[PDB]
Amino acid sequence: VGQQYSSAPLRTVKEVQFGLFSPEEVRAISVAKIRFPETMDETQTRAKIGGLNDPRLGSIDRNLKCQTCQEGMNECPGHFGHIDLAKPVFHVGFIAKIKKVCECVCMHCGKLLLDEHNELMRQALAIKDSKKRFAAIWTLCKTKMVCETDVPSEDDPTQLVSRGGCGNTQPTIRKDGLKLVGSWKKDRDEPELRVLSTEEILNIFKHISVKDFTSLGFNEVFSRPEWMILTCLPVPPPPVRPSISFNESQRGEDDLTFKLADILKANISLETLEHNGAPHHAIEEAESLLQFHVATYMDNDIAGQPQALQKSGRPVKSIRARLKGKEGRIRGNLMGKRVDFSARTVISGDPNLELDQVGVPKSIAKTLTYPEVVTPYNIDRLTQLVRNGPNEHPGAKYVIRDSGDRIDLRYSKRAGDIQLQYGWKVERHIMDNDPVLFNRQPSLHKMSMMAHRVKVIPYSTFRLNLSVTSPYNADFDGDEMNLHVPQSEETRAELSQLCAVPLQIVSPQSNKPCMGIVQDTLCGIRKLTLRDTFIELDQVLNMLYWVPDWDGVI
Amino acid sequence: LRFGEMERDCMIAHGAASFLKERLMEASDAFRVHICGICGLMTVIAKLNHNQFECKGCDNKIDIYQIHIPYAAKLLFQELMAMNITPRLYTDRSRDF
Amino acid sequence: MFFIKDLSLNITLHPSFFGPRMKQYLKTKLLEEVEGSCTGKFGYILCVLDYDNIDIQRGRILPTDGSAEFNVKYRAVVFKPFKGEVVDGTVVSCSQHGFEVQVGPMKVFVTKHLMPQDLTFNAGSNPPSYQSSEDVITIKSRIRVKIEGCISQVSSIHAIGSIKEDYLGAI
Amino acid sequence: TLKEKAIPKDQRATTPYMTKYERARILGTRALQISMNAPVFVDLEGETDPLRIAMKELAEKKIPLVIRRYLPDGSFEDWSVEELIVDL
Amino acid sequence: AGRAALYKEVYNVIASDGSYVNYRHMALLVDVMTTQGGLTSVTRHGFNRSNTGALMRCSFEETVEILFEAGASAELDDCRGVSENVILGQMAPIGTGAFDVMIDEESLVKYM
Amino acid sequence: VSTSTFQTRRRRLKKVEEEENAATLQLGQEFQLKQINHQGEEEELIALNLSEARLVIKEALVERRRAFKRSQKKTREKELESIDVLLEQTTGGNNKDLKNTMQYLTNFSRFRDQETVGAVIQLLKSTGLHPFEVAQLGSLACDTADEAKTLIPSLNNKISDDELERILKELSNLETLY
Amino acid sequence: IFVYQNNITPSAMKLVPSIPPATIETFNEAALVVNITHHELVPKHIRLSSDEKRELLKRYRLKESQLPRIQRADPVALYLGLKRGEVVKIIRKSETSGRYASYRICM
Amino acid sequence: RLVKALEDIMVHYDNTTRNSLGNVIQFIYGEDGMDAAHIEKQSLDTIGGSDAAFEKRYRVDLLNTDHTLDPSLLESGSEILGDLKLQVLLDEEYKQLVKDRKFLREVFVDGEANWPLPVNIRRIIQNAQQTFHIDHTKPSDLTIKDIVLGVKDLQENLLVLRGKNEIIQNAQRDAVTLFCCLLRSRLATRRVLQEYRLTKQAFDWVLSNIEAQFLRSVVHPGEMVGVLAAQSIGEPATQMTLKKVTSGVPRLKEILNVAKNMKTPSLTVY
RNA sequence: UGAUUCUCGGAAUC
Ligand SMILES: [Mg+2]
Ligand SMILES: [Zn+2]
Ligand SMILES: [Zn+2]
Ligand SMILES: [Zn+2]
Repeated sequence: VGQQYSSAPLRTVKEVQFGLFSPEEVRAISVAKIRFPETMDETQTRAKIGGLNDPRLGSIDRNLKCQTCQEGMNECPGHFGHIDLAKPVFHVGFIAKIKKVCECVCMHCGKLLLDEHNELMRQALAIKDSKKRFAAIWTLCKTKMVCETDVPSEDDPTQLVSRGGCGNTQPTIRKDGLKLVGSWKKDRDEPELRVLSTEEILNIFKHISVKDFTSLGFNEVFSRPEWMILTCLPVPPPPVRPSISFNESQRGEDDLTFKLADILKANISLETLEHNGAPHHAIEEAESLLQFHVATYMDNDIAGQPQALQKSGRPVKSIRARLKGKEGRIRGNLMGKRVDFSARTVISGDPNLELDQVGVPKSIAKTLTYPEVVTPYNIDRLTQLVRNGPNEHPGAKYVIRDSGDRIDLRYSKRAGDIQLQYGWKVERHIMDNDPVLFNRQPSLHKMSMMAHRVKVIPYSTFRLNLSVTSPYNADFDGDEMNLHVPQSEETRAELSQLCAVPLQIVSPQSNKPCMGIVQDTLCGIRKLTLRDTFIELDQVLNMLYWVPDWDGVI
Repeated sequence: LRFGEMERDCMIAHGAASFLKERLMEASDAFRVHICGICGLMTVIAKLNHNQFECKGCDNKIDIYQIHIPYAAKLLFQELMAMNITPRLYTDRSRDF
Repeated sequence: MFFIKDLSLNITLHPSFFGPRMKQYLKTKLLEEVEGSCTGKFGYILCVLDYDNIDIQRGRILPTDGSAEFNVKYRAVVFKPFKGEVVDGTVVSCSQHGFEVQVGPMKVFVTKHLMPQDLTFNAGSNPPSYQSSEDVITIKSRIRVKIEGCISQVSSIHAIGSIKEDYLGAI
Repeated sequence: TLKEKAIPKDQRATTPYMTKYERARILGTRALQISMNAPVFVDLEGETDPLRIAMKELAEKKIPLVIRRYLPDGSFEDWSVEELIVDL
Repeated sequence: AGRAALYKEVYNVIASDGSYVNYRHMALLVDVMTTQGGLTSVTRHGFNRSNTGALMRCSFEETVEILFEAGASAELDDCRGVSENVILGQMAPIGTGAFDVMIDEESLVKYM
Repeated sequence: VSTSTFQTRRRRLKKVEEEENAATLQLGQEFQLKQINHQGEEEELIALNLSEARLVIKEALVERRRAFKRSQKKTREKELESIDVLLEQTTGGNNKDLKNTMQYLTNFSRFRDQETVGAVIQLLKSTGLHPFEVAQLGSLACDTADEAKTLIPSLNNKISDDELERILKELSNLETLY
Repeated sequence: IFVYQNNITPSAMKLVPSIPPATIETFNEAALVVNITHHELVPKHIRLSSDEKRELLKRYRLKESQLPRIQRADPVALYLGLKRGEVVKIIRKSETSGRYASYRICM
Repeated sequence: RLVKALEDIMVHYDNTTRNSLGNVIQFIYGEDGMDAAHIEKQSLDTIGGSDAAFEKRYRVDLLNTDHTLDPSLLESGSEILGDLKLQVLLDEEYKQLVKDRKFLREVFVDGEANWPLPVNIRRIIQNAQQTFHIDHTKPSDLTIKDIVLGVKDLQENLLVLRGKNEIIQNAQRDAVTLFCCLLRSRLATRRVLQEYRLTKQAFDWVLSNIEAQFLRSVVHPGEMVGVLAAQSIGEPATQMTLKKVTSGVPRLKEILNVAKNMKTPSLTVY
């Protein structure tokens, strides 16, 4: 899967170390600068300016190039770029914490506001639990607003011991849009309000003690508070924000590929004001802009309304939106995907299929396939299916040799030729008795998905046995059902050995069978029973011939 | 056709491990990326031809693994990175337990 | 200098060879993928000692194809030069920029300016050589060099060494 | 750690029987190998289906496999098809 | 005695229907809710805040928000969770994969 | 695929302390004085000096030709030819390195007996000296305590000049002829 | 053990944990009128020695934290007077098997 | 929700129910270790009935003319009457069947004697019947020692947990306890010989099966119980198409949320 | 709910 051999050893993931990016690593990683805000056009001349997407980064147009990394599109994951911001911005999401953190430490010096010296504090420092430590720490020191230089130790409340210094009063803080402000109280009166410049906050976080990081739910290696503020900006590669070219002389740039363009724009304009006629505070009207676009690009569904609508009224899917539950990467593309080797049509009952059988129309049997591996046990049966072509029923449509290459049976000028080679794989049609998984959504049972024996049949319906009805909880009032075809010898095994219908007969949810006899067969079995009911020879002979296991003894 | 959440749930109940894994992978995404044996990232600049592997920044060429994951997952990670979050991929356990 | 380090390699065996003489094909392939190797972290893998008692342990079966993977623990003889090490070998090639001596599987080269001045380069010689007051160095001539630096690469390790100190030269 | 994570053949606690998951998986796995052109350890009395052969190999307990039963804490127990009783 | 009520109550909700569930299930749930300490709710408020991995709690209601403070707190994930491996594309420690299988080269010579 | 060593060091992201290599007895972290044996026990690094190595090799290279035939049923310029065969019978043949390792290792060898090389080892191994030095002293012909303490600069203070000289004498003695 | 009638002044109670080793507990009258332990619904619990506990762990291959917990302020926890770290063994009836053995550590 | 809440839960190889951290949720899945699929509502005869009817059914007195087994039942009948060494095992049994009666009246205060239990004994005997064509006429050939000793012997193999120690081996008795009672309830001497005339062979067979049938009814380590238990409750919830309290569906919602202000707070005091 | 078909919103089905 992925195609092409790689001398790289392969292993399975066993741990996920979460963290935040270090502005430096962002550069280390980056393979492209990204200084231009445009797409390409070397002055209309189609290509890609060493500016945005592909200044070395991933590619488009079906061209190997990817910093010789070649491979061309398929095989080449994207290659992150970066973009040196002009001034430090918050991280739309971390803002709540960047804040709560400030209320836990003081400015000017940058150290805790409660040492082992304060007792109610010690207790919180024993709570081994990054989440509940930082959740007790905050509740304690959010109240004390003065960087105490001397406190009464484990002795007399008369003897004052010392530690750090500079009691500079601590301003309480509150949130407003994408900025943090606080008031400093002076006695004698009246407050003093000022905005906390990012550059300032960031600074106070760098100084924070290495053991302070820790005590406050962080990690010296992976996530240092000083990283919740963005210096350098990782620029996702094409495959994350693919374009969509409508042939050639047409655009199609993704949504994301735009906010970068905007973030990039509102950045270059900022710098051009810090090295030119700097009307000082006509910049924070264009700096508050960068804080915005780089807030949006990640999250667009905030409290302080301004939706940042693309030119058209369309909201603009933020990165967060892509992941957000249901229909989104996590719940939509990873916890549940669309799969191949599946089929769905209309179900109809048929009192002529063993419980575990399931009728598959020839149409579908000739569409769905199963990779069999050319073994001397079937080299014959297989060369037959292969010659049979992909049109007659018992046949096949694809033969794949060791040299990882697929021969298309319905075109290949050698379709009728071909001798097979042990080890080759021949994709054949689903044949009578190929364990399959059948089911009917909404699935809330172990039972809603069972393994059946394939029974190819004419007419376009999934012909299931009656008694296996109630388990899927279906009827034929125009109902549909899904069928999935196993793909590895060991897979079928799992279906046939645990999933098979005959196994699901006694249900563990009520420690009693879950399939019985219904409708006709039920109704008729009562009539046929009665003392009153009698049957004569000529017919009691046809009935005996109908029980397949009849010992031949009238 | 879709093998959405609820479909998963049933297979998990059945205990049909291999199969579930097979629907999600071989019959869908299934992709092969490269990782740094050091920083659990996808930086890895494998030219898979002249065997060259590198990964400057972490600066490697000797410790590099290859893994199989759903392309939608490779994507999940890449998206998280662009939001400045680091999802590490480690091929061995160290926390124990 | 030479070493005997304890190593272990992971081989993935295809179901095909799951026969009776497996232990055999396992070993055999170990030897095809080790003896002759070259890492910057182990240098030159030269030979696996104690063939008879190589440990295979139980291999586990990967889960999509039958392939079973064994973590073969072994022991063998290696040699990776070092900077500030002193070894002697036989010169092979030699030009206007110096000669290249051959200590074992490796090849150490010496700059025309990393030797002594009273030692020049003789072009009109056959075979090419370097003359001195009393010394004459060419092809077969046995030297004794001091390895100044190492540069690992591909499946070989080269290094430059000097003969400007004392007790370094011919023998 | 562990040879320390490997409980001895003695002192073994787990069920002397094979779990349906194990059985299901051994058969599966073996089939997948028999299908891969692996060696067959029984007399194919004319059989030609792998998952079939596996059911036979598993019926004379001539399957060269070993199940490693991990415990909630890492330490594990090792059992072979040969040992495990196949009631089911 | 609380668990006793919680269970008794949940049972009386399935019973007022005239249906039937075998103790064990109602018990397991009544227990998952109880063990931790008191009455852990089955909502984004309770259970989805425990020590379970990030990627797991992640696939249910809080998604991004959870992932965020999961890299901020430099969390580590065992990959012991079902969800974990589903996202990764690896067989999960479930029934079929609750163990490992190995060719005992030893017995593989006694069979011939 | 590659090959690992018996020692699981926990490389937590910051891979930036790659010390240098010098006969300051500072060899890559891979060859510390204390390394780990497969048995799981600690064991002193294994330092082979030319010739003593030619024997280790030749020994296993031979006892291999033996176990390569158990399952087959079902003088200087002279050893140059005798070892060229033991290769083309128990080697890959394409291991052009080992061919060169045995020539070099068979030419510059300082001994011929597993007895002689045994005494050399017994002798040198009562110094308290590091296995790398111990090695070097066995493969490099030294006459002076100055030629020694200069071609193996890690010695300098570890052993008096006379001592090392006595031992230097004893070597040129056991030093088998040609 | 102290039994207050209507309440103890918040000035008073902040003097309990200040004389170690020995410890003290506050109970209300109206909260001891009836014994909760005698309730149809409450199963009998039992303390465990630092022996029977260090054993329970080793016998199930458990790390202290994987054990079902019981509130320090739990009605019953106070009745027996548990302590952060101690282990109770709860034995109750069961419609599946006569009796069931469950353990609760204390947080 | 119920599903995402119990995903990770499964019976581990030790027979404990844990999750992804490995936190013990139940020490023995279902307080008995039995797979739901192998259970049928059996009846504990030991509970129901009057104290009088009980004696007439399980009491055997070898020291009495009218309370001994009639020699028409056992082969070694007459030659057994009065024996004192037998009346010790015969009484040792009875003291147990009565300790049982008291125990069951403490777990099931209702008196409901019908509960789900592994291994259907009612049938297992019936099949024993007509499998050995046993005639309700002629006498058995089981010694009293044959019966009571083999019964106490069976309980030794009904292993749920294996453990090589006290803590574990103690849980064993626990998880089995309830079953056993039912087992002694149907394999008491009087019953075995008078109710269902078994032979020596018939018996040794019924025993062998109960044992085998039991070990099959144990839960398999690997069973993803959580998800199972999850669905099993959330499904009979979609089949809910609807003395004046808070009904069902809205109630269930109420419960799982652990809501403080429930519509009906009520409270029954006896 | 979940899924499907429709044609980024609307429609449909059980
Ligand atoms: Mg319908
Ligand atoms: Zn590329
Ligand atoms: Zn300060
Ligand atoms: Zn890296």
